[PDB]
Amino acid sequence: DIQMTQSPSSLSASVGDRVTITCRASQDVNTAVAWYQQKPGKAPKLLIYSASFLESGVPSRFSGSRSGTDFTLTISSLQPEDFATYYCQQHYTTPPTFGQGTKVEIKRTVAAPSVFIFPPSDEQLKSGTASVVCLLNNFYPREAKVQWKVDNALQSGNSQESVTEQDSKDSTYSLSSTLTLSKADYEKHKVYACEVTHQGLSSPVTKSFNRGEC
Amino acid sequence: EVQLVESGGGLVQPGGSLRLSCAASGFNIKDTYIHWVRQAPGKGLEWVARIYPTNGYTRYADSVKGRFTISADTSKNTLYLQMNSLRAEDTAVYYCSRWGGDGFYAMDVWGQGTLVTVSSASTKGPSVFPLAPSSKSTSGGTAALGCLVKDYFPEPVTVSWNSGALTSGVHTFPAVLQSSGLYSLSSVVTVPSSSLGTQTYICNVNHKPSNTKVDKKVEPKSC
Repeated sequence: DIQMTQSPSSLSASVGDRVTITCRASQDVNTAVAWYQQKPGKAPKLLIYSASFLESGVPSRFSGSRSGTDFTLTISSLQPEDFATYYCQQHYTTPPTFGQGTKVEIKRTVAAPSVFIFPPSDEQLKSGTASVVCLLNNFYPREAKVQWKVDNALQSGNSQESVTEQDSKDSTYSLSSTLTLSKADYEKHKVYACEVTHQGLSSPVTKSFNRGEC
Repeated sequence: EVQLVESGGGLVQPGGSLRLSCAASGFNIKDTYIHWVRQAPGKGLEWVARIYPTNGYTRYADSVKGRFTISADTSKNTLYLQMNSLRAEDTAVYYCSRWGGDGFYAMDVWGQGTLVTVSSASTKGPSVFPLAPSSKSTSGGTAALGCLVKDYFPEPVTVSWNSGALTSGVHTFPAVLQSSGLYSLSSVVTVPSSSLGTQTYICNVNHKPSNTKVDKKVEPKSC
């Protein structure tokens, strides 16, 4: 097959910026390259066919190009709604192949997470499990460090994190770490704390509580 | 308008067969090459098969020839993908797409997709648990509350708050596959602490696969 390699793999760019994504074909694929946009939980949509022609109804700010075996999508002025994963494709040979994608996110000013910790529900606890949950709400940049400490002893691999896609109103993200244990282990410790560390966070915040249906 | 709709996906056991369908509106499938493109969860777009309905020629990706069959019925203007010897790697969302033809040999019309999840595991509906405020200390400014939607199979689940009225600062996270092969998610919302107790908060969890539809009212506690 023909390998389409795309770079970068992801990029933050502020609004108004010129962005540039490149795909490099594995062989001369001539001009059989189309570029697709894919907005989260939605089908691909054509932006450009045969290297450089725009699809009807796509904004003038996207353009594509060919130089030898390198193909470029450029968005001259990134709008905040171009948040997406752009994919290139060669249709020169069967199979059609696709680049592995470039997730374009919007850069914005560092916001701190508000931190909420939530003890387990009694109904959960009956089923012999306790899922402690730590919420880090509306922050940026995406990276944050959530460490769990049960009675000061810092926990390993019982924690799982999940992150919201970037909000489109304010470009921030949210995140939940879930510590899940047995109600037998949940009930032999007392303080359940969630230590959060972020860039807009001066000092590591600590959200905690003391165990029980007290 | 030109559209394309597919249907027929679902939970299927390994080694079974599935027939997905793709119906074209606004254009005769005769004139075009129709493709089936999948995307596994989280991964890239992979091409599966092409057919030209007129002379009926087909072409397959190697991971799929033999076991899959793409066909079309031009009088029913519909197209089909017979999938056999299904593997867990066939869990993906399947879209059909039209290669343009007339000036633009790229894929311009794409369907919405249909999820095929290939697993031995049984449909299980969610346990919905509250994530109550006031964990040790009560009241302040903005307070957060929510629902933990635990242990369900397959995907999706949908979570609405107060039967679609509370839409604000509502964060329904991504589902996580647990060690168990069961998913979990949480939907959280941030509200005034003044409203806590003047107001009720219910989350409406629907799991169309197991026909579960739970409502759980989240109200405050003290320790």
